[PDB]
Parts: sequence; C-alpha cells; structure tokens
Amino acid sequence: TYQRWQFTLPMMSTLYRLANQLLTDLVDDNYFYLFDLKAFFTSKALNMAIPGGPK
Amino acid sequence: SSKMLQHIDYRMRCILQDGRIFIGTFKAFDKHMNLILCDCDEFRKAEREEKRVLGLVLLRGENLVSMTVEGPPPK
Amino acid sequence: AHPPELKKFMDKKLSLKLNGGRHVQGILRGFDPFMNLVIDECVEMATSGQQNNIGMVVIRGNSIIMLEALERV
Amino acid sequence: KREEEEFNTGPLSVLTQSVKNNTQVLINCRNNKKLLGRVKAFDRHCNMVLENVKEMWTEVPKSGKGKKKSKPVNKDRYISKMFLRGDSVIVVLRNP
Amino acid sequence: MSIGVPIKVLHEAEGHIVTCETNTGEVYRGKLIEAEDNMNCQMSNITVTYRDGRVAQLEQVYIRGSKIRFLILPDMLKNAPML
Amino acid sequence: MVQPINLIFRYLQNRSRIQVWLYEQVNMRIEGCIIGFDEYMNLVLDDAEEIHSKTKSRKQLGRIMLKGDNITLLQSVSN
Amino acid sequence: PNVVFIKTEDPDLPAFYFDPLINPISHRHSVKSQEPLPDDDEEFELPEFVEPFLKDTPLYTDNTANGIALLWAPRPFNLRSGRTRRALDIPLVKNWYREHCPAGQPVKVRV
Amino acid sequence: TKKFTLMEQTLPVTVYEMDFLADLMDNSELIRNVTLCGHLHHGKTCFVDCLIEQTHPEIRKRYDQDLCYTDILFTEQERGVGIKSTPVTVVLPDTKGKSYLFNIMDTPGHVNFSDEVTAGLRISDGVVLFIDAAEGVMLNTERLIKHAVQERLAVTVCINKIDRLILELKLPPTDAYYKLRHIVDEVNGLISMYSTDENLILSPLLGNVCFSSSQYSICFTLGSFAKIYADTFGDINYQEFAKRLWGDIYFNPKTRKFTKKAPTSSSQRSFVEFILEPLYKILAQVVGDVDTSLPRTLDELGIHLTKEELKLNIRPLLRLVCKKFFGEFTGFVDMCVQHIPSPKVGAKPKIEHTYTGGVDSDLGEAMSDCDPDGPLMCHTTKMYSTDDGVQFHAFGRVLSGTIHAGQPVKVLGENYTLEDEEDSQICTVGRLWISVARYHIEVNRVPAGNWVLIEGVDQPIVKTATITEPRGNEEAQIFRPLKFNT
Amino acid sequence: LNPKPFLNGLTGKPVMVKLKWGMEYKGYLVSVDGYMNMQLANTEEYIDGALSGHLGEVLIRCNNVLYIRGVE
Amino acid sequence: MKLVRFLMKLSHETVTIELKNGTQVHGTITGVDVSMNTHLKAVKMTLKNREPVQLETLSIRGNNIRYFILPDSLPLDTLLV
Ligand SMILES: Nc1nc2c(ncn2[C@@H]2O[C@H](COP(=O)(O)OP(=O)(O)OP(=O)(O)O)[C@@H](O)[C@H]2O)c(=O)[nH]1
Repeated sequence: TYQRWQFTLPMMSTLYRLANQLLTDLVDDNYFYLFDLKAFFTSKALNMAIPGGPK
Repeated sequence: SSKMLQHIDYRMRCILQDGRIFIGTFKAFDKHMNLILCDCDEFRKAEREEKRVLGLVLLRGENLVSMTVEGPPPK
Repeated sequence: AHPPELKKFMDKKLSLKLNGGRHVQGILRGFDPFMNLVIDECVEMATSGQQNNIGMVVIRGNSIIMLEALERV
Repeated sequence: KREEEEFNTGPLSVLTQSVKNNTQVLINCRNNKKLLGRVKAFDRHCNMVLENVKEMWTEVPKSGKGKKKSKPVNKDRYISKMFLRGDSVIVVLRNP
Repeated sequence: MSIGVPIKVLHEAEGHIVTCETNTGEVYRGKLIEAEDNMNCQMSNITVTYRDGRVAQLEQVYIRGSKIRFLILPDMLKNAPML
Repeated sequence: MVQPINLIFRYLQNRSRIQVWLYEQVNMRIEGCIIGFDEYMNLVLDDAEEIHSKTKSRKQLGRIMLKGDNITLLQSVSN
Repeated sequence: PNVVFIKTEDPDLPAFYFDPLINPISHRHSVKSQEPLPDDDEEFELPEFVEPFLKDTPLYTDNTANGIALLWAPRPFNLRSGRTRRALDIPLVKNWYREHCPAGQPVKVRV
Repeated sequence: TKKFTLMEQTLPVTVYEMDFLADLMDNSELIRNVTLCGHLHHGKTCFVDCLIEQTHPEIRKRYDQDLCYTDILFTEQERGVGIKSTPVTVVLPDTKGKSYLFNIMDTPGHVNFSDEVTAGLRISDGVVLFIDAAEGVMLNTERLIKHAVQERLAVTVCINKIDRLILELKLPPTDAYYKLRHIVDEVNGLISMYSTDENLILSPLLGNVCFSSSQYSICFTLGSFAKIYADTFGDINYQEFAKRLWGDIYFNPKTRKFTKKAPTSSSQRSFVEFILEPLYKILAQVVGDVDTSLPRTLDELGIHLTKEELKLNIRPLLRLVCKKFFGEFTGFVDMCVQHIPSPKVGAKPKIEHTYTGGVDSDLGEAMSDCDPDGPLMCHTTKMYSTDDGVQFHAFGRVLSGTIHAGQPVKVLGENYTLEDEEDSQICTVGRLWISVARYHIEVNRVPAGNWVLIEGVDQPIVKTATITEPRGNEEAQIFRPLKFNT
Repeated sequence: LNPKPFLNGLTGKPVMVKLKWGMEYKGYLVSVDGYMNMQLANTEEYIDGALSGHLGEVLIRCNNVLYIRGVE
Repeated sequence: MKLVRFLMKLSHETVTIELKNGTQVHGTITGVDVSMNTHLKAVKMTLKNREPVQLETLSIRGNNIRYFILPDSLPLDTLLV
C-alpha cells in the first residue's frame, strides 16, 4: 500500500543535494514579512494593494 | 519487605522500647524501620489507664519492639 | 555529605548537655563527621553549682544529646 | 573461607573446639542468667545454636519492695533446642 | 541511594513548627530550620518542657539524630506528594 | 579549624596528664598520661589512677588501654 | 529570531570549528576578576572511576557536519519519517513564484 | 459565540494534591514571588511551558508547534508577541525534594509593552532575567536591569537558548565557553554601574545564574549538573564539586585534583571538560548518528527508549532524550530559593520603598511582620477582563491580613489621603481565585504573602488601589502609583 | 606505643581485664583480633575483690571491655 | 555459617521467643529478613508478669530478640548445607 516511509539520515543527506537546483536556500521565514498569505488577506479585506503582491 | 507491605494503610498498634504504646494509621517504612504513623493515639496503662492524642508521628527506628494489626482499613 | 552542618555555630558561645546529666559551657571550634567537638574556655557545671575552670577539651560524638547557643549565631 | 583462618587461630577458637569435642560451655547472658550448652554452630557475631540447656538464676523481681528477696533458692528449666542472638553475650567459659 | 519516604517527609517538614522528644524525657517545641539525613535537627525559638514540669524558652538548639524518639510533624503534610 | 584527632595528637607530644570522664559512670574518672590513637579514639594511659570520689582515695593501675566507646570528655590537668 | 546557521562549505574541516564568518570573540579577561575559586589542594579529590560522561565517544563524526544541516532544510527534507503523497499533490515549482524575483527580468514574466 | 480566549473548562490532572497547595500558602517562608523579564523572543514563555509540562502530566506540547501556555489571547497568539503579563502559580520541587510555592509572573519582552513588566515587578520580590546565548545582551535587557535594581529587588539571570551555540553557530566548546563568560561579565558591569551595593555580584560559582535550553527542556545550575554526576557515580560532596566547575580551574587527571594552573597546554577547563563536552556529545549523536551509534550512547547514559520513540523526528526526539537525562528543572529552584528572599524577609525593603507613611507608622511595622492575622492591607496593580469582556477582576498581593469571601472592604483610590477621603468606596468582595494562566482554582480565603484575583471590587479602581478594613485601620494610606520606565 | 603493637606485646604476660558491669578477670591472655575480642588462660574472677573461683579458659566479647591492665 | 540464613529455612514450624525486655511471644512463623526481623502469625503474647493476650499477626523488630525456643521436631542435621 506504500503509505509510510522511514529513511536513515545518510539517505536524506544525499536526496537533499540532488534536489538542490529546485530548492531555495532561505534558512528562515523572516523574508516574507509582508509577503505571506496573511498579509495579502489584509490587502484584500481592505481595498488597498501591496506593491509586489497580487491584485 | 513483602510481609510488612501487606500491613500498609491499616490501623497499627506499636509497642515502644520504654513500655509505651502508640496506635496509628500506617503510611511509610524504611530500611532502618523508621515509621510514619498517622491519626494517632498515645496510650498507657481498677488499674488506672489513659489515652493521649498525637499527630503524624515519625518514629526513629531504634525504639520499635513490635507492631500489630487491629482494624479493617480506614479505606 | 556526611559532616554535620555545624559550620554556623563556630566561635559563638555554646552550652552543651551531656549524657548522664552533665553540663558544660563553651566557645566552640571543632567538628568532624562524628560530631566530635573541640570546646574552648570550657566551664564544668557540677551538680551543686560549684563551678570549675578547665582548658581545651575533646568530646566524643555519641555523648551529646543537645547543643545549645548561649549567644546567637 | 577467610573466617575459618580467624576461627581456628583467634579467640573464637574457644567455640570452634567446643563443637568438635562437644564439651559443655557456660555462657553468662546480660539478664544475669547463665546458659550452659553444647554449641552446635556459630558465626562471628557470637550467635549460637544450643542444646541440652539449663538456665540457672535467682528469681528476685523488683515488684516486692522487700518481699521478693525471700526467694534465693533457684530454678533450672531444661530447654531442648535454642538459638541465641549474639549480642546477649558478655563472656563465655570452657568447662573442662 | 534509597533514602526512603520518612526522611523525605522530614525535609518536607522544615520551616513549620514541630515537637520533638529525646531519650531523657525533655520535650522540645520549636520551629525547624534544617534537618540532615541522619536526623540531626537544628531548631529555633523553642519552648521546652523539662522531665519534671518546668518550662523554659531558648534561642537556638541543635539536636543529635540518634537521641530522638519521636517527632510530631504538622498534620497538613498528610496530603504531600511523597504520599 | 581545630580538628579533634589533631588536638589529641598535640596531647601526645606534650605527654600531658589528662583526665577522662566515663560514659554514664559520673562517679569515676581516669587520669592518665598518654600515647595512643587508633581511629576509634582508644587511648593507652600509663599512670591511670582511678578516682572513686565517694571514698576520695586513689587506686592505682598499670599501663592500661582505655577502649574508645567508654570516653566522654578529655580534660587537661596538672601532673 | 534570525536563524544564524553557518553553512560549512567543504567536509574536510571539523564539524565544530570557529568559521571565519563568525566575528572573533574580542573578550579576554583584562581586569581579571578574583571570584571565589577554592584554593589549590583544599582536600577535594574525585573517586577512582568518575569520568566525563561520554568520554569514550568522539566529539564529532563524519555524519555530524551533514546531519546538523538537515535541521534547516525545507519541509520534506528536514524529517526522518512522513507519509507518502500522490504525485498530483506535490507542487514542484511552488517555492519560486512565492518570492519577489529580481526586477531585471523582462516585464512579461513579472506579471 | 464571543469565546475569543483559550480558557479550559476542566481542571487538569496535577502531580500534587490541591489541598497541599492551600496548606503551603499559610507558611509564608515557603512561597517565592518571582517575575521573569528580559528582551523580546529570548524564550521566557517557552520556558514556563516546560514547567507546566513537568507539573501537569496530561498537558503535552505538539511536535510541530510551540505550546505558548501563557499566551491566552488570540491577538497575542496571532502576533506571536506577548502583550499581557500573565501570572502562573505552581508548586515544583527542589533537588532536596522539598516543595516550594512559586508565583511566576510571566511578562512581555517587547519594549513598548514594558508597562506589563512594571506592574508584575511591584508585586514580585525578585527578577529572573532571560538572555539568548547567541545574541547576548540587547536593548531591553539593559533597560530591565536598570529598572529592577532601582526597585530594590534581588536579581538573578538565566542564560537561555544554549542549543543555538551548538547547532546554529557550530562553535567549538572552548570558544562557546568564552561566549557564556562574555554575557556574565556584561551583566555584572551594568549592575555594578547602577547599584550602589556591591555584594550582589552574580557568577555561576555562587549559584545565581543557570544555563538552559527551553526548546529541548534542558535546565541546569552547576549544582544541579553535579547532582546528576553524583547520583550516577556515588560518593561525591556535590556542593563542593559545583564550586570547582567554573572559570580558570583545570583538572589534572594524574593527581585527580583541581588546580588553577593548566598542567599541559592542551588541558581543557573544568567547565569545558565536564559540562560542555558531554552536552555536545549528546546533541551531536542525536542530530548526527541517530541510526548507527545513538542506541550504544543511550546505554552509557542509563536512558532507555522504546522502539516507537526511536522513530520520532529529530526535534521531538532530542527534547525527549534530554528530558530523561536532566529530568526536572530543580536547578532553577535552587537559584530562586536561596537568592530571592521570602516575603517575611522581603517585607521590610518592600514597605520602605512603596508606602507613603513609611516603616515608621504602626501599620508599617504590622505589614513588615507579614502577619496573616494582622490588619488587612492588600495592593492591586493589574486588571484582567472576564471571558465575556463584561467585568474585570482585580489582581494583587495580600501584603498583610487575610481576604475572605463575602467580606466588606474599603477600597482606597490613588488620590486618597487623610485630608481627602473622597477617593474611597466600600465594596462587597465576591469570589476569589488563585490564578493559573488557563484555569482558575476558587478558594475560600487567601493568607498574607500570596497573589489573588478579586471579583466585584473593580468599580472604584482606575489603576492601582489599596484594599483595607472599613472600620479598623482608619489611618491607612495608599501605596505610591507606579513609576513607569518610560 | 600505638594500641595495635601494644596488644601484641601483652601476649602471654599476666593481664587483668575489667568489665563495665564491675566484674573483673585476671588472666594470662592468649590472642587478640581485629575487633579486640580476647581469650584468657588460667583465669580468676573477682567480684568486689572476692576470688569467686577458677573459671577455666575463658573467652571475653569485645563490647564488654573497659580497660585492660598488666600485672607485675 | 551465616545462621540468619538458617532462620529463614525454619519457616512454618512453631516457636516460642523471649524478647529482651522479658516479653514472650508464642507463634507460628512466616517471613524473616537479613536483619533477623521476625513476623509471626497465630500469635499468643505474655508480657512481663501481666496476663496473656492472643493476636492474629505480630511483627517483631530484629535487635529486640534474645533466645528462640525451637521444637524437638527439628532433625538438626540438614543445617550443615
Ligand atoms: N533555538 C531556540 N529557540 C527557542 C527556544 N525557546 C523558544 N524558542 C523560540 O523563540 C521564539 C520566542 O519564544 P517566546 O518564549 O514565545 O518569546 P518570549 O521570550 O516570551 O518574548 P515575548 O514574545 O515578548 O513574550 C519562539 O519562536 C520559540 O520557538 C530555545 O530554547 N532554543
């Protein structure tokens, strides 16, 4: 049924750097300060836009 | 241990080294046969007889001679 | 640890009450793990209240049944 | 094993030969009473397992305040087998 | 090591008011300050009953462990998380 | 600090005459000159005069060893 | 709080080492304080067999340098165990467009 | 439904009998009134959680998410910034096992909210100060040292987030030691600058600073860690050991005694060799060789985990492994118990500072004695709204006397004097509660020295108010209104 | 003269042991051990100085013993 | 050797004991411990001079004991091993 997976850490430590072209190297979530899902909701409940956000 | 442990929470009568008697509800014992008796009476002996009350008595093990059961448990 | 916490009492002026109904009064400086004391300016309190002076004395630990301060910690 | 070196050589050898010979040995308890015995084993605490025993003492209780001293003529009751806690001992003889 | 339940309840007793009777027959009644694992107590501010009747007050006292033959611990301890 | 096992050693080196009080037996004292301590405080007393204070008289003994558990004080007196 | 993780570039270096990006600790006790350090040889010695708890085992192993780095990996890579998903559900390109990409790119893609 | 707060309907299971808590409250020497303060996100709230998790067995953290227990407001949880000073009362054991009562006023760390600190500061006897090990002293840490010292509380400092050294910065032990020692020295400099007293120098040797990582439930003083050391190997005078484990004291393995001089140029310090390095080896096995050598390591530490626990993710697993090793936060207790004075002892400086009549007044003498049977004098400094928002409960310290349910009390507002009685009102006291952050225990009475929530007296009270008997203490006066930090 | 060498010295001499309970024994000692139990040979028992009898080849148990003195 | 271990093999036979303070118990025995702590069941007491008493179960501390009184129903020879 292929439901659950359990890997050792040498496996994970390899797979991570194979994937490395796709991933972004942000270590922490401070970047998205007024650029996360919650900020946009405020920009939609008011009628007023964030500069780079959606409309 | 296992014979003593059977007695726990009953109402136990102790006879001290000097001849005194205590009667108490029994909840602790130790490798030196220290005791904690609780809700306890000091009791001495028509030949006159008398009954004093004590609380939460901690008995240094050296004194103890014998102990006996006479009650069902204060449940 | 095994030593008595007698550290407080040192150089303050003690009374002792010893086994067999004996009394001595002292300025203290000793203890070891058995509570063997070394007393200084040590007065002996005889039954009749006739008092002796005696010099520095050792006490065996098991002989004590109380150790009282005549002037505070 | 090491106690055997002690019990052959030392002061406890009094007890050791008392088993082998089966001489009687006259013990003096702390309650004044004497136990005379044929010791059948022991340990370093002076614990003993005694036989053929006769426990001899004058019986003059404290109760009398002068009455009980009327009774110096003694007693001898015969206990067939008897274990004895060691610390009850003050001294011990050999009888031969 | 297995220092059992009673001596823990003794440590639990500290800072209250306990009564404490010695071999000789003197009865002490005092506020506890510290108690050691062999039951050496220190006690403060005592009202002592002598063997023959007389009362006295005392500043501070230290009572050798093996010289005791009961304490009267203050009743509220019966609830304590040792029990 | 003055440890007691140190103090008793100073009484050895002086070779002093010390007076011992016995456990329980207040009416008797021993009054010895001294060399001795295995760790139990067992003393060896050379003079060792017994002082039976009801009689006041003073009975005399050899070079005696005074077993530790009998002791209480350890007073200093003259020769 | 700013996660401060220092990416070790090459595995030759010991996993715990004062990497040059970290500002050197200027502190060295100049006005040297005389706090209550007990006197030398003041009757304290340890029993025969006490030791630092894990002294038989090395401070670091070759996996230690790599294994720390997983702790700040993105959500599927930072865990030892999970539950399998459908191939439909994994949004492979999602991380890119959630970040405000550098404006020098043409107008067309920005919108 | 208006139920915008996370209050628990039902009383959770506690390790202790609730009757035992009330009994302890009479014994004025056993209770300690601390306040935890320190700069934003230095880990105060998550530390308190580890106490609650230790104390309330049914309550456990979620693996994915912090259990911000004292953050009771949705607003407060949405922001992720603490905004209200929330009190917690728990009994938790010392190394000796002796149980003490702690009233822990968890306070915000954001600079603007500092109001909340000062109110909880007034009713407390002592500060615990939390410093992030990675960042060290920051803006609001320096402000709170200055404020506390002026208020004449005892101070003790706690160094949080030690794990950040090991896992983020990857500092080797010896340099990590220097990072700790730097923090300690800066704090000492600040205190000694403000405080005219000099006896309050704080350093790990004296017990009054402790090292903790609150994410992973690590807390240890030098005394506490040696207690772990002694209960393993046996026959160590652990208090004498704890003196020798900090600063420039080096271990000589040939003579097996400590010396102030390094026996070889590579001889690591007593701190590094005994405290830091086995801490490092615990963490670097768990986050490192969890597959290959972690079971072997756990054998030596005496820790046993089931086959279901060993499949956890690394962050839950690390918290679990340490929780078995260190156990209870007893080290924190030893620091608080010894250095922070009990209300008996603490009454005299507290009355002297806060009371306009001073200690020379008869009531001042009576309050300094902290007698539960003395004249009632209660000080309220905080107001907390009801679950519905309709009412407010006054919160305060029973600085003398005893408050009873249904008792009629005279409430003195901040402008009251013997020449102007118009700022006073007589109120009927409703229900009283001992406060714990998410559930409230109702009680019949509260004796002197403890904290209490008071219902129905809130009408005449604007901010601070003094609560006193209507017919006895006719010469009572208010306590000084709070001198805010800004 | 420490106590351990001393007791080896008195071996085989005449010695006179006095017990706490006020009895006393005269004896030619035969050994001593780690706890200072003792044996005596050809012994007399004194009780207030009465020569009670020739108690053969006694053993004494160490907690009983007060001083031991040597005889001219 | 180690006679206290002989005082555990003896279980569920019958004994008198005299304690140190002139007390006598008469009992059947179950349980004994390393420090000679005795427990008897079916217990008849006699204090010093005072009259008999009979008790269900009695537990006697080790260091108060003096002589037992074994029954003649022991063949002794088994104790050597
Ligand atoms: N690395 C590390 N992070 C922690 C630790 N403890 C808490 N944190 C994180 O630090 C952040 C701050 O925690 P809080 O305790 O809620 O913040 P605070 O210290 O109470 O300060 P306020 O928000 O003003 O109330 C949270 O994201 C925690 O997850 C820790 O021990 N180690």
